[PDB]
Amino acid sequence: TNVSLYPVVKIRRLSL
Amino acid sequence: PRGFARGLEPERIIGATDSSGELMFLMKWKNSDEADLVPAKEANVKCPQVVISFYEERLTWHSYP
Amino acid sequence: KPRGFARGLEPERIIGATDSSGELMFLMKWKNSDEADLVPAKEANVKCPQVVISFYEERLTWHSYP
Repeated sequence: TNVSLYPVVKIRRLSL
Repeated sequence: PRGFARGLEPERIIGATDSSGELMFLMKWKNSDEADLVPAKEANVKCPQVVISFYEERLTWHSYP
Repeated sequence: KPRGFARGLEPERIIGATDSSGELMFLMKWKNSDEADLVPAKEANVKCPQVVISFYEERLTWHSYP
């Protein structure tokens, strides 16, 4: 399977 | 006094939220255990490497397909 | 031969990133040039912190848990 990768930044949404 | 107005040195960012409508960081300050929200705009300027360290640690890659 | 910051050009924007080399590298576009080169994040982080921050800020994806 030919694949292409892309950068993501994963953040937990906090409260307040 | 809250956030940067408390006059403490940022130690590390321990989280974030966009619910206020603007990005904010939950900041841990040196020698304190009460963290509080600061705007991202202020953090980017006042402690860019601390912001960068936070993002860098959360960077990953997704794939297509 | 000169590539990256060695070209002596000003950073315009970061357009990609990869850590395949074993260290984080950013694909950097330069002002007044159509060329882009991989540069070490270690170098970009200090030489253009705001350019690095804008790359990340644009790529946030959120999740949540109690």
